[PDB]
Amino acid sequence: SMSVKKPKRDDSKDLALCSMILTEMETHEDAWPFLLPVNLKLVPGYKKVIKKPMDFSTIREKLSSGQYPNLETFALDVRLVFDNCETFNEDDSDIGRAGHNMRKYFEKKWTDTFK
Ligand SMILES: CNC(=O)c1scc2c1OCCO2
Repeated sequence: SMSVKKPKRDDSKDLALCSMILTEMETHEDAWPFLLPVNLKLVPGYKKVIKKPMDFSTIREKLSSGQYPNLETFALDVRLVFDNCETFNEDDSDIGRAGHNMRKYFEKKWTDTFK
């Protein structure tokens, strides 16, 4: 509360570390369904069903232009990519399995870097 704070955490490397995690995500061989925004003109139902589309290129653009105020907002956008994937794809599908793999890959890098 006012004048009552936990010891200050060094957050100066957070931007660089999220950038590194994102690069690792982008170069994973199962990243291909998440690299670019889903084409809303060529994929029927996607625009109506998925209220908040998200992809790795949009996260990269947001990160590089100072649009993430903190760690949690970056993590929420990464998780949104995989939550969207789960909403639109059967678990028993290549993209469905890609999403599960990429979420596990992210969460391990997230805990190891910041916990
Ligand atoms: C995360 N990606 C997806 O949910 C979907 S839905 C239809 C697609 C596609 O990604 C690749 C191309 O076509």
